[PDB]
Amino acid sequence: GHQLRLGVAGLGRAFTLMLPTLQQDPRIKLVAACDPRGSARAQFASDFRAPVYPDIEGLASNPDVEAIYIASPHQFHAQQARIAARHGKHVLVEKPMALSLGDCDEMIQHCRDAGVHLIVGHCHSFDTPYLSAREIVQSGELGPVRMVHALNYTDFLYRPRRPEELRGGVVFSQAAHQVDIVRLLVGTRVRRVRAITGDWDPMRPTQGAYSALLWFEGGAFASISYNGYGHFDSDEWCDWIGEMGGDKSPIWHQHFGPIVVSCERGDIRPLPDSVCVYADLAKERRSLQRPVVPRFEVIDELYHAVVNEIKPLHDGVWARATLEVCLALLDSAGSGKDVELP
Amino acid sequence: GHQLRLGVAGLGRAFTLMLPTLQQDPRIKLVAACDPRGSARAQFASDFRAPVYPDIEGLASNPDVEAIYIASPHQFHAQQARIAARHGKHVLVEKPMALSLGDCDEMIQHCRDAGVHLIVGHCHSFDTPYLSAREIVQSGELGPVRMVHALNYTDFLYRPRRPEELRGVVFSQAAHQVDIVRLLVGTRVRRVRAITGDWDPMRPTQGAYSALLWFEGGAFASISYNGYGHFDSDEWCDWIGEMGGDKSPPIWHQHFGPIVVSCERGDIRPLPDSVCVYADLAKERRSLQRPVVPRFEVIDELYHAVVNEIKPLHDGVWARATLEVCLALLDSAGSGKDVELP
Repeated sequence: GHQLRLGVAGLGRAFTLMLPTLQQDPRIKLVAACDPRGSARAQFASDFRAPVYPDIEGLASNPDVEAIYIASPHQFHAQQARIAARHGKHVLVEKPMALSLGDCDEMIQHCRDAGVHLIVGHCHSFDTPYLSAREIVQSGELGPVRMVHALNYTDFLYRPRRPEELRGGVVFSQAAHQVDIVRLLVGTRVRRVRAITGDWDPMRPTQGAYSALLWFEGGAFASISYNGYGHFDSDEWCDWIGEMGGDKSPIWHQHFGPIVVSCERGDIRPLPDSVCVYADLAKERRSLQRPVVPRFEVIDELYHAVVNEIKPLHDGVWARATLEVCLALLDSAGSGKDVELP
Repeated sequence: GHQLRLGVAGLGRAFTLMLPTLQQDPRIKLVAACDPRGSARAQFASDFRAPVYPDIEGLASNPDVEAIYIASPHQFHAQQARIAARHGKHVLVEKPMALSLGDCDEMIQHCRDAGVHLIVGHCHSFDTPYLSAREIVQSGELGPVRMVHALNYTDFLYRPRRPEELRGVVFSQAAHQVDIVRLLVGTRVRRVRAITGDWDPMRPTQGAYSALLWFEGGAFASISYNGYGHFDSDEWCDWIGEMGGDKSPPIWHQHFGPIVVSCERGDIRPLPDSVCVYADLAKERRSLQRPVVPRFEVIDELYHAVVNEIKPLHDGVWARATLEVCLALLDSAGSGKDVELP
């Protein structure tokens, strides 16, 4: 009702990254969890004094639950969503939505049939610096976007796996964030993608880096780069604030690396603690407000979806489009060809 | 001999940018100039008490001249080189060498026939931070290069034209960038794919681009450039300018924007005042020595070419290869297709 009664499916990393949000936002009440391993069930039931269950069917059958946060691994998203929706519970799914586009269509459809909302999980595109810059672009103040430059040098490939674990892989975890932000900011449709991947650690044999070109409806283009072999660290170019808002010399907004938005009449630079605008007149650090609850913008989007029926932006149709770009990206780097999108 | 007796053809901007170098390097003696405009002839003859001439044929006919610095506009490079070489004078040509590849072949040939050196002019790839990082790559210390990321946000499109200027980001700006990536990666460019932007109707040229570059051996590079002068990337080079000046109230090395070199075992970041190395063990700011003479590395390359017969790196064969990439770049952005390079 006033307080949103929320179930959590899958008590892993995604969940522990989200947990400070769920604890601190007074709109949220955590009522019920499920997870296959009892060690974790015993752990949630302890801390929250709340019914835990082996599976989704247990969690969705509880009538106190209003919505479920699906934080399990992706091969399980489509199945878990279908179930939640069957039992009429709204769905916030961590990224990526799913593995395949068919999976996504099924998800969007099952959620329509139940008349419940489908919002895709935490995504860096929810972060308010980017939300703020989207507003500048919409306001027309600087004309349309013509070019976007995005890069991010992380150590994602060599982060110790956490106890809660449960099993996100540069293109499916990291590229989704990036693509998502560029889509948010430009605000038109991706028409063509061309990408190169790098894979140069034999010990750790995955695609740990890429560079890509992205073509947009209306003539803007974007260049996106990512490296996760953890040498150079691009936070240095974001006022030394971390992905989760901490200081790296009272925390700040979440962000996902240096991004420069080139519009007709100026450049926009989103920071965790401001938005820099470079224009024909002057150059400005436009102030932002310290977030009182981390990732509150995810909860706003859910809370206004459920309580006030306001269409959420990061919906299933949206999340799906990102997946498409990520698939196209991976396909382009795999063949040696451009990929055109419908 | 001991002191290199140098002629200058074309007393424009290229020349005035080079002038502090030529005055201050004790190896260099300025003996003679030519230029079509008397106002400039009168000006050089005054300051340097030296014979000036209407054209190249005047300058090259003077037997005191050992070598000529060709700083005229490019449509004049090939004809001027042929002339200097006919009269057996070595040739330092400002960038771009020429506008055509046929022009370049003629130039390389005319200089071979005369048995004189052909070095291409000031190019940012001569700058010692980049030279120093090339050495790290050669030393094998970090394995081969796997990825290069290069960007540069300038105001090149809206720089007042200077008095001297004998009055365009691909042949001036992209050459610098391509050149550095070629220096650092150290193999051959095999494929290029590029997008240009052109979004100011007042100033209708290609003022920005992003490109992918494929290399022999599997490294890839991403290069971005924007010259509509809003954001200023010097912010990401310790606030030092292109010509080594400080831009945040004794100068430093020349440079051409943020560059990150990704090798197998670590990242290399050339700065105007150091080279940062990020490796598996630690991360280091490796110190460099202040330049006592700006662009001394250009003079080293010339002086050791003429006096001691040491093969120069930025030779005619080399400069030419860059042009190829620049042509490929422009071609790719013009059609919508990859360009493969012999």
